Amino acid sequence: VLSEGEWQLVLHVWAKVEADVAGHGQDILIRLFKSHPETLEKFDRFKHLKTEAEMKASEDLKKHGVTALTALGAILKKKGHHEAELKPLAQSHATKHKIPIKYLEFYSEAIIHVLHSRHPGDFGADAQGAMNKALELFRKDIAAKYKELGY
Ligand code: HEM
Ligand SMILES: O=N[O-]
Ligand SMILES: O=N[O-]
Repeated sequence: VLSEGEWQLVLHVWAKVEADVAGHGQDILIRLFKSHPETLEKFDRFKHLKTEAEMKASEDLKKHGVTALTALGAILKKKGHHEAELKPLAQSHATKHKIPIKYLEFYSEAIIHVLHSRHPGDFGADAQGAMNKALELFRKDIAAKYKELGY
């Protein structure tokens, strides 16, 4: 149920991310990993990383950050009409990576943190409202896919 004004806010925020997708993606994964160390353990690709310095130094962590946020940007730009884009992420995250929905909530929290940290006094309360709505929609739709699959 996001309004057009709300989707406009979400995509105006996302334009901030797009100016440095690798920077934002890295910061988000690092915030996630250090706030909820159980999440790192889901990444066989990254679980050798122990310290924040090692995470910050990982070029491959940046690369994956780009992959993840590129998908999210594509989803957001569909303005809720994201059945096709969301299906493959639902399947992979439920059944292959085995990511609890709770972890997607932590991922959403990390995005909001990173946006405030990178854009202090430039991430408006209206835009925080709208981004929350957009992420909540994404989680709701993914979660239904997980339920279907017994997850
Ligand atoms: C905004 C939410 C998320 C988006 C948009 C996203 C997107 C993606 C994309 C596009 C891929 C590569 C294609 C795929 O395997 O489906 C991927 C891989 C993966 N994601 Fe996510 N993801 C999200 C959340 C999470 C969370 C919260 C976790 C774990 C706590 C996670 C764990 C993984 C893992 C393990 C892989 C495979 C990485 C590899 O070994 O190469 N994802 N994700
Ligand atoms: O960065 N999550 O795939
Ligand atoms: O990372 N959540 O504050």
